[PDB]
Amino acid sequence: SDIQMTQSPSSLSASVGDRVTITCRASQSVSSAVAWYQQKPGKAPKLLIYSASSLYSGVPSRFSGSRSGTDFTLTISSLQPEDFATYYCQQYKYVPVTFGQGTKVEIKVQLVESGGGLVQPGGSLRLSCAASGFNVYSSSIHWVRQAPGKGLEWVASISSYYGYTYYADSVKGRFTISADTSKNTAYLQMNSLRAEDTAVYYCARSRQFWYSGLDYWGQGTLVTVSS
Amino acid sequence: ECFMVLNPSQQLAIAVLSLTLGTFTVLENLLVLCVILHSRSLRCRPSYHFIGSLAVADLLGSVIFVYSFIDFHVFHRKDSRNVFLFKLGGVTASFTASVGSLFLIAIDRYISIHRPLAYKRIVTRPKAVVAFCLMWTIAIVIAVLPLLGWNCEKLQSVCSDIFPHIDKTYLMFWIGVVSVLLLFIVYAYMYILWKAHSHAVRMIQRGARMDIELAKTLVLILVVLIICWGPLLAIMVYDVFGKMNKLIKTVFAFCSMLCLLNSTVNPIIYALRSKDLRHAFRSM
Amino acid sequence: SCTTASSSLAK
Amino acid sequence: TRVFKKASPNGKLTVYLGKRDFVDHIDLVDPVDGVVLVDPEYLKERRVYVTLTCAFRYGREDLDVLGLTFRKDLFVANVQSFPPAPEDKKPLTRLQERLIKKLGEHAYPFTFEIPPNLPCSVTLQPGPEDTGKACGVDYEVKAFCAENLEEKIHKRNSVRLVIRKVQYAPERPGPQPTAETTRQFLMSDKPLHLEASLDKEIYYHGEPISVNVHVTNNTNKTVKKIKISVRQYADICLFNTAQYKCPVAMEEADDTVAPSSTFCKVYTLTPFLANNREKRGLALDGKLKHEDTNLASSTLLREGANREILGIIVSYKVKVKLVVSRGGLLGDLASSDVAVELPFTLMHPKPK
Ligand SMILES: CC(C)(CCCCCCN=C=S)c1cc(O)c2c(c1)OC(C)(C)[C@@H]1CC[C@@H](CO)C[C@@H]21
Repeated sequence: SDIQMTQSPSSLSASVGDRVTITCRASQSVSSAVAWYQQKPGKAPKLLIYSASSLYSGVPSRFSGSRSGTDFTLTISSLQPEDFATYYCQQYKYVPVTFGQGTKVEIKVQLVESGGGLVQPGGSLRLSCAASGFNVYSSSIHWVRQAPGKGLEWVASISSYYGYTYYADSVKGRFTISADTSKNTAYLQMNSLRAEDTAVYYCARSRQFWYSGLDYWGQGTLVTVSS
Repeated sequence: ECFMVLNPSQQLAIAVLSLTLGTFTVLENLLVLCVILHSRSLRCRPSYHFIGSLAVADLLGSVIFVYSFIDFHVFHRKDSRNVFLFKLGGVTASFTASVGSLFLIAIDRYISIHRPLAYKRIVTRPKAVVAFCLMWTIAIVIAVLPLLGWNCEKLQSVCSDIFPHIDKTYLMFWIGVVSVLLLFIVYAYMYILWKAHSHAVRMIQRGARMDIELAKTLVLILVVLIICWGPLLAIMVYDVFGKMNKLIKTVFAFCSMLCLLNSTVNPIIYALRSKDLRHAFRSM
Repeated sequence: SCTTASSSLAK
Repeated sequence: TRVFKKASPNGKLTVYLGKRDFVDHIDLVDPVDGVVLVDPEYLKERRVYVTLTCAFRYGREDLDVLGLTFRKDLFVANVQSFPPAPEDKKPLTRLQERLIKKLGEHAYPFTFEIPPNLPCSVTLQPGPEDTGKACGVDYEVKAFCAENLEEKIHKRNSVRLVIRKVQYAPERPGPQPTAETTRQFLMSDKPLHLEASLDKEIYYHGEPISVNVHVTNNTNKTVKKIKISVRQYADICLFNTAQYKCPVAMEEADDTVAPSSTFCKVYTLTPFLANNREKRGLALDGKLKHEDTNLASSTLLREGANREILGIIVSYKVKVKLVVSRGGLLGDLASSDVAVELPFTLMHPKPK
């Protein structure tokens, strides 16, 4: 089925330098295959915690996370001006990948992407992100929504090594994803865009062998539809 | 100017052996064929398809051989040109087709033991059907052309004392076609056994048991191979020598039923060792 | 038959 | 930190293991450590047995079992668990002790020490028509109720778990693999020299393979076509030893080398299992269930006795093949080729 994952609180205000925690719950057992992500406003998100415990290399040790059954919590030791952001958490033990609504906290080797603009109902569009420094057979490439004011939603996944491509439920057959291994690029073709699917689209990279979250994150491009 | 065959009870006695052996082999092949046709589960993999082709080839000529025995070997009553020439052509075609089907099975299992992964890719239903059909067409033509072609009577040539109206040229052609395939089969088995023993030494060397198990059937099947084709071919090749002994004729008549002994033993040694066939016969 | 599961462990 | 579990449908017999993946270095292999939990009130005299079984099953054996071959079994080790009969050997394990204290009483441990000479797990690529219970070399930890005349009752309620042994990278890059050859055709006095190399020695799965090819052709003969490929050949030894020659990466280069000329460049071929879906008999990494896994990681051996290891050994070697063009009876009908082969080892890195 589909795993619905609810994050609490919706938002929280905490002073600078103090303890803070954010919790989340999973409808069905996910077994330590959850990841915690950080999202500065406007900028693209980055990975914080993978495998429900470990800290991605480069993150400050001031972050930590733990699990209990299905209730998964994240702990920040202190709040600095580099901290206030929106924090997200997502499960990947079974496809489809479902994120949470998230929490907004306030104090009180790269990739390129292009192909966005305005669409008309029944129209088509070409999103394309090119990979630099990471291979197309050694990494899986995923495409994810971000509708304005709400959390991310998984869109598509391509895995060249295995030959399989996966699509989100609401978008069966609507679009197609394909990777050019010669140019090491990923193309994703919207066809017949609806009026609901209005979001900024981000493509990310994961290790094709021993999946460990969406480490290198694409900048992404904004797209909108008007009649 | 012919050659007489006549004995009140002696021809009965010499018949007895061939009659019993032929009845046994026709019964055995019928039992194998009815089991084969009873279940379609045998249709999966082409090996037993070719085994069934061999079985029907053996079954078809057994009756012809025994009928020829009881007809020629009483007074030689049959006298028309066709009733004897084309009938002997038919029985010879049966034996040649049987030994060719043995060669097909042998090469199949040889290449399976040599290219186990490539055996499945090489051996497909259309390719196997084509090869099978062209083998039997070779059998049909090699049977028919001597009858419609060369003869010491049809053309100027030398007649045979062993067989009536066939020139020696195909007495050499048939012996060659069977001998080349026989040598290839024996060589394939020898290579299989040599590989088995040459790895049996390596199990002890590096640090036997399977070689004896495989030999337990390999030695016996080679024993059948030689002990049947070797004697008949060896006796036949004395025709080129100007010996011409009628006592040797009687001995050749003795070994004529060794051919049907071959047709009897081959299905047993090719059916008993099959685990699939044995449990199929236990059940059905 | 059944199926593989998992359980906790205090550190 | 969480621990696996596999319970019997009866529910008495449950087995706990710390990790399902065990790595085997050259010096020693990580022990197979676990515990078993029951309710001995249910069985007054039946015993608990836990075994590690290694099996070289199928691998196209069943095609020849009906007359020629048979399905064998590799190292198998047993341990009793219900009674502490020895009571003297108890090295114990930190994980074992912690987990026992977690569960409490009636949790009885077991420890297995794999002999190093055993091979790594590998599964032959299953053909779609076969769609059976897989094949290759597998390891399995399986537990029975025992100490009875009849084995029928507990066979259904016995438990079994799949565990597969894998090897990781030795993180130590060796000498650059280079193959140099000089060919004289005995028809001309001018030879052709082919020198090929790889960029590095040990590759990671999914990383592109880069080959440096240099050809110097001193004779008038040219090359029609450049043939570049690696095969995944596995020595199924102590057997028929039919080392199979099956390619996994293909590269066609129609470039031609003029007489008395040089050709110097780099090709990039990547091996991947998506294209080889239609293939059969290909070796691939350990399989837990029908869930799929990547290509077989190369198995490395210790350069001591180097005895013919039981089971499957997979080694990777990439060929460069120059084919010359001879025009007989007007055009074409060339039947010559000169190839050299470069060995390499492909395996995952050690996770941190
Ligand atoms: C096939 C073989 C082995 C040799 C012939 C092939 C040589 C080339 C000429 N090609 C032809 S056709 C052969 C051997 C035989 O012993 C006999 C044969 C045929 O035919 C019958 C069955 C009609 C005989 C009946 C009377 C028997 C006397 O006891 C002899 C019987």
